[PDB]
Amino acid sequence: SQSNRELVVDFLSYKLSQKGYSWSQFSDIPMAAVKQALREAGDEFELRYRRAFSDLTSQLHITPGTAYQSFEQVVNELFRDGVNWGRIVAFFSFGGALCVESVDKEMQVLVSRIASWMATYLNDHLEPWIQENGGWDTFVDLYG
Amino acid sequence: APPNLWAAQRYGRELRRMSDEFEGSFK
Repeated sequence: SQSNRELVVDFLSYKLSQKGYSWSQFSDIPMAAVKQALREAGDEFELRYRRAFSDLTSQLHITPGTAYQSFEQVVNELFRDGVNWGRIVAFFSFGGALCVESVDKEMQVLVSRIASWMATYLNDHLEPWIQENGGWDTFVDLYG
Repeated sequence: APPNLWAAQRYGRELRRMSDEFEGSFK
């Protein structure tokens, strides 16, 4: 889905802008309610679990060379057991923190790459569960 | 997976724990 790639782009842009950066500095039933719920869910999650986002780039030894593997390792583990809306929010915040810090440490190249990995993962492994659960409208309802 | 990726593994496992608790926090 393009709406999914749009969800990723929306969320990352939000997280980036939130720290002074602009998404355009690195890239070439309604969804507005969904984008908003996710944004909020993300802020709350990052707030309640600040520790897991402190020095991610350090906590994982991330470099443009190991970035993908690290990303995939974290995510495969996160969903190893299955899927929840909670894990999905965690999935988004993680990717967001990852981008924001890549930019902070002169690795801006990772931003768009991360978005791609997220969209790909979202579409290939999360989408089925999402739909089976009623689509994103279900999250908007169940969250706040 | 090589040791260089085990940290990412533990991190993912911890992430799951925090999001399961978060999940349990919903309406």
